[PDB]
Amino acid sequence: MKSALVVSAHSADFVWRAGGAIALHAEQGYAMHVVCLSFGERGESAKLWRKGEMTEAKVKDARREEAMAAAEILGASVEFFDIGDYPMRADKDTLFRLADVYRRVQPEFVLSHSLKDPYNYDHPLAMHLAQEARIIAQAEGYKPGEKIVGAPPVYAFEPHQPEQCEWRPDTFLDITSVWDKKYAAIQCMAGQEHLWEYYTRVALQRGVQAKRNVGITSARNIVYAEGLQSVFPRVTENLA
Amino acid sequence: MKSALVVSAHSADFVWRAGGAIALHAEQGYAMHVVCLSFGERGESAKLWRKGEMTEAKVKDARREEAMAAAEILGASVEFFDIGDYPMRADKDTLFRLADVYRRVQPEFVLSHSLKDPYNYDHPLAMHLAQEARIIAQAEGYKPGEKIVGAPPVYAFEPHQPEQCEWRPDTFLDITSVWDKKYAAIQCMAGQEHLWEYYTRVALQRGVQAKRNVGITSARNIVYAEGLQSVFPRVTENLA
Amino acid sequence: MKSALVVSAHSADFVWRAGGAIALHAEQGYAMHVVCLSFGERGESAKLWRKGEMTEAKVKDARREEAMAAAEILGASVEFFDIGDYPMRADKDTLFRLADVYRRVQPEFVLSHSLKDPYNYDHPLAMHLAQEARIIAQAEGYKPGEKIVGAPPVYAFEPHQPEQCEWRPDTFLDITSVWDKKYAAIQCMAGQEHLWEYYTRVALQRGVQAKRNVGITSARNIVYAEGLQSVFPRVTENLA
Amino acid sequence: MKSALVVSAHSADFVWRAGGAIALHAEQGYAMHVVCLSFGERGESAKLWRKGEMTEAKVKDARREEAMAAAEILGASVEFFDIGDYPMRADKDTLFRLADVYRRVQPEFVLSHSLKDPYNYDHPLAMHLAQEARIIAQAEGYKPGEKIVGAPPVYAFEPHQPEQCEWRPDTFLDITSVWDKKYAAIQCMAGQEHLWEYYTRVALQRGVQAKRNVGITSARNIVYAEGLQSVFPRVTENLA
Amino acid sequence: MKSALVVSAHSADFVWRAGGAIALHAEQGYAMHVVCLSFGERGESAKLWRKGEMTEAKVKDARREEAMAAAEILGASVEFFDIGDYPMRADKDTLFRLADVYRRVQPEFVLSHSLKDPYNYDHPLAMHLAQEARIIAQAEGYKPGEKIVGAPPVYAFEPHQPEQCEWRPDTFLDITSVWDKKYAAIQCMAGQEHLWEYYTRVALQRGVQAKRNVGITSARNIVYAEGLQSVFPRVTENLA
Amino acid sequence: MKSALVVSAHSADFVWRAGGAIALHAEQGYAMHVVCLSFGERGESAKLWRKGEMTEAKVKDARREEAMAAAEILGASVEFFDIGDYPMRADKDTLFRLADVYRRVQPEFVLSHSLKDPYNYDHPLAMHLAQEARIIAQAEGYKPGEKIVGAPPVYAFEPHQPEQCEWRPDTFLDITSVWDKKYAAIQCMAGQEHLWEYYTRVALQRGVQAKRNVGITSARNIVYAEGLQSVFPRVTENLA
Ligand SMILES: [Zn+2]
Ligand SMILES: [Zn+2]
Ligand SMILES: [Zn+2]
Ligand SMILES: [Zn+2]
Ligand SMILES: [Zn+2]
Ligand SMILES: [Zn+2]
Repeated sequence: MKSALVVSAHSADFVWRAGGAIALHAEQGYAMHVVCLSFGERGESAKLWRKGEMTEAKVKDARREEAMAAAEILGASVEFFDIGDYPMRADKDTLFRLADVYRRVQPEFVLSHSLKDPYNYDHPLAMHLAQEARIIAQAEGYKPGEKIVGAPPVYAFEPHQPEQCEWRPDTFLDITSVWDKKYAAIQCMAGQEHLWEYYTRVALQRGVQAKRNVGITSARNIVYAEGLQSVFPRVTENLA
Repeated sequence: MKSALVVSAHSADFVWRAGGAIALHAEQGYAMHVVCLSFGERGESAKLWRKGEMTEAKVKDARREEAMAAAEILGASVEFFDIGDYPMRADKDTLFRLADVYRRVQPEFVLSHSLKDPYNYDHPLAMHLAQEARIIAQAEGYKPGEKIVGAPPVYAFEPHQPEQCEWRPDTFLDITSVWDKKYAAIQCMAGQEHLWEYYTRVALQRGVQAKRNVGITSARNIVYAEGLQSVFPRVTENLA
Repeated sequence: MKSALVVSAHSADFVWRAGGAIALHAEQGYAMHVVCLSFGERGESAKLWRKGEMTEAKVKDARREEAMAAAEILGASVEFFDIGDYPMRADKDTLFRLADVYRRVQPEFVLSHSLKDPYNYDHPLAMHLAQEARIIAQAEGYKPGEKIVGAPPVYAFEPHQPEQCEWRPDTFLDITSVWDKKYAAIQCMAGQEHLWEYYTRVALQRGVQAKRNVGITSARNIVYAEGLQSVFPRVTENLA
Repeated sequence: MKSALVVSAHSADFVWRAGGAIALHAEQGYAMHVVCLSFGERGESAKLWRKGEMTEAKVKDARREEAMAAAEILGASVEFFDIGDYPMRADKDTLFRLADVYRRVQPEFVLSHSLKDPYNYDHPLAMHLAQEARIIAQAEGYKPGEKIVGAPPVYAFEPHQPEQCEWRPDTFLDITSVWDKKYAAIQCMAGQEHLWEYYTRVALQRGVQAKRNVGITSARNIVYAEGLQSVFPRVTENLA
Repeated sequence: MKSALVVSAHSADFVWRAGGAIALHAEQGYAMHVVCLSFGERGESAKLWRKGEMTEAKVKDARREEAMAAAEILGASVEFFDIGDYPMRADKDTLFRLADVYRRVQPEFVLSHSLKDPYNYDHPLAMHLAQEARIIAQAEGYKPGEKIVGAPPVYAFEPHQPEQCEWRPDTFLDITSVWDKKYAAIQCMAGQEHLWEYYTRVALQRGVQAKRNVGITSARNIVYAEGLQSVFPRVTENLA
Repeated sequence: MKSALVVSAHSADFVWRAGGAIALHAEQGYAMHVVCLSFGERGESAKLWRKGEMTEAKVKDARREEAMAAAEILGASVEFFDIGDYPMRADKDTLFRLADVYRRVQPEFVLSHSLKDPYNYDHPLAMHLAQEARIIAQAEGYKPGEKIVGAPPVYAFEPHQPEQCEWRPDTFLDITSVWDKKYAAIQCMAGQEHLWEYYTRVALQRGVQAKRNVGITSARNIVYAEGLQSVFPRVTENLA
């Protein structure tokens, strides 16, 4: 089956930043798989920590259930490496774990975080894991005999503060046809209504910009979009 | 009819740098049109100037005939603004001339030079003309009532010294199926065999790199490629 | 009196991009002055051109009245160089005209466009005029005997597509206290409701980002902000 | 009390690069705290190693006494993590140590090294520690119940070879009023007279440049300055 | 004796990327030394892994023999750290191992990989090791009493995809006089004829570009060149 | 004879920024030629404008005499295009004038201003003239029959605020042996003692940095240096 991979540093990230891309490609017949490296239990769970008698285990449970609910709505499978956030740290074993996901999923493309992020050190680490694991999975000397990975395009989805991250979308994905799914997944992020609104505005802004880049008087109905920054040059037979 | 536009600073440039793209899209049913802003009569015609009793008029004639022969082979139409090279200079009238080409051709995409070039000031000027004329042609206040231009992608094709020009190909066009046409067009560039060889090596190098970026063990037969740098973000519904 | 200057390529630009900054500093006792180099009569007036029997003179009249109405609401004075858009072109005389505005206004700071803009060549030209005129006005050899200009900070306000323009806000101006004025000025931009909504979303997005950069749990009520990119290093006695 | 933090890779760095900023803010009522991650015992102590029978313990003692003397003169407190230089290496525990300093000091701003430095790998590591520890200290899941850190601005002070480090000062701090203190602290750096002279020239050069950026004919008496590069966008209500 | 150092991530890299530089300086009386950090046994040995009953030990043996044969042809000595590729990882001990090579060889210059490489994470690690070990070897506190290293220039030799690596050659080394040696060394890379051809084309392309940068009508016979990117500013008494 | 060229936007610039390079190469047997495009009569002559009854003609006379005196001391010839400063503007004729200087001088290298300068628009214009005129002079179609120019290296000498200009010295010229000449030339810049001191400090700072880049314990006596940024890749047979 056609497949693709999302590598999310914290469990909520794939929902804010990749929900549209996931739902859209699922409807195109893709087996979308999400790896959440951590749950954002320490640094992306303020509401929970403000309740009494909170624990990391309790936070992880709440985050896990939200992610599974969102994944179901979007049409993706999801797994949890649970390696911890703030700080997130990985070793060779994390890397090989992720390379094995690549070997199993054989994704056509990969979505992860920007390589710079002055607001969150965990985010670029996730993308570095995603990229290096991809290359390990290409090596005929890694678990010899296994089917190797090819060269799936890798993209950074939109960070919270794109210019501060030196991130530029060179690719707009029109997610207008699946906005309802992305927003329903967004609503699984309990207690984070301000972010619901923020990422709604993001999709609308990128929607207008995407429309501008196909011609402002075009009849195409581009209302919601996700911006992506490509890691690799694309290969094509047509320049339109 | 489907159409596209190449803006060449000097008459030979579209052959070295865009021959593949022209021949490839022509076979896809595109009316490919080339504008040569000048003939490279002063700065790209050393062999001719080394003959006796040479004149700019004589050089232009030789360059014009070569370009027309190459265009015929590639399957493009070509016109000559004849505004002079070394130095190439343009005014509002040049700009409007080019905007009118846009309005007539209604291209789906545009190819021109890199925006930096420490070896040739004429080259970025050509691309600035191409880009600004494109925007003029978008304006409903420019020749009101005429059909406006949309937002065709613009690409810089490969300069002679790409790294010195700070140029990076983010797009590889597989021109393997039309290499014979590009090379036959190249052979119209009389007396420039060293450049024939140089741009053959360029296509082979980009071919290997393009192949690497689809997976080195892929069965795709990518032997010759042209590298392009995109000016604008592309809009799509699929990330593969 | 304390004063400051906005240099707008087209008459509507200072409203979308600087309305907050204008209204905010006016309330601080600044004589805010706006120069509109053109009216955007050819490239920023599509609605008007779609009416019958439209002329540039008629478009300019409509644009002029809108700008004057917006300026009144924001608390700024405004003048119109009327040098034409799409393409906007300037000569030494335009430059000296603007240098004379500097000499008269003696602004404490200047707002204008980003220095790159792949969607609009007029915009960077406006900022280059603003910057060079500022330097001319510094010269004791320019109209000797006149009081020279000092070194007012210069900022680029937010372009429509900030990342494509390689623009990063290094400064957020909290305009929460004057949002009603900016929005009322925005409503003077007749027939452009989609842009009303776009720049409302911009202010809300920058508002959230500005809040993030003072501490997400801070009691400061930062709801609407404008992002600016500084041209020059600032000089201070305190780093908080 | 108002407070601020300096993170110095080696014990002498805060004296050369931040002495002015420390003395200046101390006089403004700031409790200035300095963390020296190491003493520069192996790579910034050549004079000592040229004496006979030298040891790292002896070097550290000499460096510690100098730093304490300088801190006293500048009006700062100082602590020593003693994690070793050339190479400096940190782990999660170093990170948490520093996050605890943040939680205790609650600094209004942070000064540390440039993020690139081809002459000293320890320097960017110090700044990465400073930045990541700051973010850990923001997390309500890190030592839950403790008062979290907000968003204090972070600045890179001037490296020895600023252009090679790709460092640009976007902020000049006028330290004219405390130059005598900075220079007295500098003189605690025993045997390093060439560096005394170098960083005197640095302050004078930045002084002239800062003066240029407030207007060369301004009456402001800016003689000595420190240049800083900001990590985050600042938030303000005034653009002068 | 005059000496210089090449730090190669995988055993084959110094042959493709530095063979010319090695052979050329050897003929100038340099003791050229190569450190191969790994053999590229897992990620640069596909042909071998496609044979039956292959092992990492067997791959390393084959790679070692090739490297020794190439080194002999080029006129260099070579040693093998054998720390493993895909992923290559280093610790303080690797670093000190390399610093000791510096102390022993006292190289006049160093060649290693580009600092970015989206196709191979091992490559920048090698260059970071090379650079940091160089600085450790400068420290009078590292193995006190030993002769320290000065400031040998460091260069990144050409990566497979230079623009994707953001690599620009600021230095061309004319290797025309030793091309036969480089190519004979290249032929030791058994079964990799496509790469023989690729790096032949690279040398020819850089040859043409180097010739262009000394004057296209110069009598200098520059046919084969290697491109290098310098890490540090060079110091000279002549600007020709 | 060996020769080289300096293109100075204003008459004083070659003294502050290139005096060392001029004196040093003159002693190596170079015929050093300086073109001053203007006298800096309007924007670099404040002291004169503060006297009574000043005129541009009077300022130009004073500037001309200073430049001629400095040139004599440094060992260069100098000519004055007198095209005006603040604003400096050039046309095709200026360009051809400069190309003719190239054809006559046949320089081995060229020194001019940085390509960015937010403090002075005239400076980059001078460098653009220098670069484009160089290329015109290469063209066998420009004044056919004349001896063409080859590919002399072009360098930007140090601007007043290097980091704000995004300028990095990749080349340090040791001018220790001619500092007395540069300083004597500097003293011809009547009434500008603050700049005498500034550019003395610049040379001392670059001197220390150049020394650092040959090894801090080297016996080389590098006290005064000029920093240069190269436009083109250099071609060499040795990497030390
Ligand atoms: Zn996250
Ligand atoms: Zn050309
Ligand atoms: Zn506009
Ligand atoms: Zn240090
Ligand atoms: Zn390798
Ligand atoms: Zn000047």
